[PDB]
Amino acid sequence: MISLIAALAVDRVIGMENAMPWNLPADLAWFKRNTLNKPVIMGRHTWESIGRPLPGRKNIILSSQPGTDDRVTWVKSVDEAIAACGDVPEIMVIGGGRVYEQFLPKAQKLYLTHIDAEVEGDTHFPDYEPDDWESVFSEFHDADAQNSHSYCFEILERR
Ligand SMILES: NC(=O)c1ccc[n+]([C@@H]2O[C@H](COP(=O)([O-])OP(=O)(O)OC[C@H]3O[C@@H](n4cnc5c(N)ncnc54)[C@H](OP(=O)(O)O)[C@@H]3O)[C@@H](O)[C@H]2O)c1
Ligand SMILES: Nc1nc(=O)c2nc(CNc3ccc(C(=O)N[C@@H](CCC(=O)O)C(=O)O)cc3)cnc2[nH]1
Ligand SMILES: [Mn+2]
Ligand SMILES: [Mn+2]
Ligand SMILES: [Mn+2]
Repeated sequence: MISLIAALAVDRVIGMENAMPWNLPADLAWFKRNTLNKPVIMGRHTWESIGRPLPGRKNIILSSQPGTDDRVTWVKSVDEAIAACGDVPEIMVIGGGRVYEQFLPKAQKLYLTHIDAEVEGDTHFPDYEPDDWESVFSEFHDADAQNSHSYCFEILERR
């Protein structure tokens, strides 16, 4: 099973200048809980944005060019990325925009954080078709002293 996990600001913005400009510790904690002990697939730009391997997860990087760091696994196609995960229950695709586009048709589950923040960005989450997806979990949180925007955790499963 393939799942996508992402945090979206208004208008599906996910990034600007290879960064995420907001800071929502509660959402990073949600990301860690839902990815720990699973393989994570990311594109090369997202690998450069994170800047280090994510501990406790098999890190698989898509790039058309040879890898430059043996602490992670480098693959050259979507099919190779999936195969490199082995026989696991759930593969987590962690972006970015181009990678989400390619895996969305293959995904059964979406873990989405909707952030009430207006962000100029240059990268968006794919338009998906709402009729294809059932919301099975949602949890709203107001802003607090640690998290400066309100946010909604949602899990959707392909119908
Ligand atoms: N809010 C969120 O949840 C979230 C999550 C993740 C990322 N982001 C943001 O998203 C932005 C990065 O997204 P992006 O769309 O620019 O880049 P990306 O999807 O992270 O990476 C694209 C790169 O991945 C490689 N790639 C993708 N598909 C491939 C394929 N089928 N075969 C081989 N290589 C492939 C290519 O690398 P080569 O050029 O080396 O071939 C391509 O240039 C950043 O702003 C980041 O902060 C946000
Ligand atoms: N919901 C969501 N939020 C995100 O921030 C997110 N980020 C990415 C890609 N970028 C990043 C950037 C940093 C870390 C990171 O530092 N993670 C630590 C945080 C642990 C914690 O804060 O409790 C980790 O171990 O996962 C992860 C992914 C992909 N999907 C996402 N999905
Ligand atoms: Mn092929
Ligand atoms: Mn197999
Ligand atoms: Mn806000």
